[PDB]
Amino acid sequence: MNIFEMLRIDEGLRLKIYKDTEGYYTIGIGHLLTKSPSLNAAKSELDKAIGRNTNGVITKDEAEKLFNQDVDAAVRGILRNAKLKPVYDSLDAVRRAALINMVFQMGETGVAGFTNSLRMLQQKRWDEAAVNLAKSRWYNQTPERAKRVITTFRTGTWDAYKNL
Repeated sequence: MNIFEMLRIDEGLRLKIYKDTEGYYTIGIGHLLTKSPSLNAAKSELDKAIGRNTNGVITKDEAEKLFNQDVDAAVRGILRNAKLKPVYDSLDAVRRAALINMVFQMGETGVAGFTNSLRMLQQKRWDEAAVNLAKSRWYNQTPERAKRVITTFRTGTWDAYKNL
């Protein structure tokens, strides 16, 4: 298993504009288009994103190309971020995939706000950190995905996804 397969499991794949769990306009593999309520603003962002008149629909290939960029951007974001970089550097390869997953979902800023959890991860206090991460709107809003990510941090294995 790898970060790509992992995220593809967590976000799914949709070829037509859709609303995400928060109610925002998304397409492909969890690619947020706009926080705006206008389908029209969404379609416009979409065309800009893809470079063609999509009319709200894209191909598998287009979805994947957006996905590749988003993963790259997630990694680069962590590498550039002063709160995140040190945690990332401290982690083994599987747990690193777990932090990338959070960042892809909630953004750099968002994850950087989990101060206490970040410190615990850094110190390798797995159980403690799993308990702290669960005390969040994140866990409350998307408990199934949050549990898979948390398990990955707790165990350092891909067990939670081997199921799926």
